[PDB]
Amino acid sequence: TAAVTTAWSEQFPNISASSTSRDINNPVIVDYSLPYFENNVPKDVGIYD
Amino acid sequence: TAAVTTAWSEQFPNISASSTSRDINNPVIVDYSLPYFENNVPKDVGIYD
Repeated sequence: TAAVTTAWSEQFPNISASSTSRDINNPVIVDYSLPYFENNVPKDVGIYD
Repeated sequence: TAAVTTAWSEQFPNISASSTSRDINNPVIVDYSLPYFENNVPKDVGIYD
C-alpha cells in the first residue's frame, strides 16, 4: 500500500543457489533390513570398493 | 609566493591509479521493474548461467 524505498539487506530469507553459494546437507543412508527375529546380516558396505 | 622545499609525503590527496594500485568499488545492480500494482516478476538472475 505504501510502496516506499527500503534499506539494502544481505538477509535473504531464502535466496536461490542459482544466485549464490548455498550450503546443503544430504548424507546417504544405507539400510540393513532385519525383518526376522534372527537375520542374516552382511559386513558394513566397503565404500572403497 | 614562498616556493620553499617541503617534506616527503605518501599522503597523496588523490594519486592516479596509473602510478599506483587504487581501490575501486562498483557493484553491478540488477533492476526488476514493478510499474503496475500487480507485476509479473522473474526469478533472480542466475549469475552462473
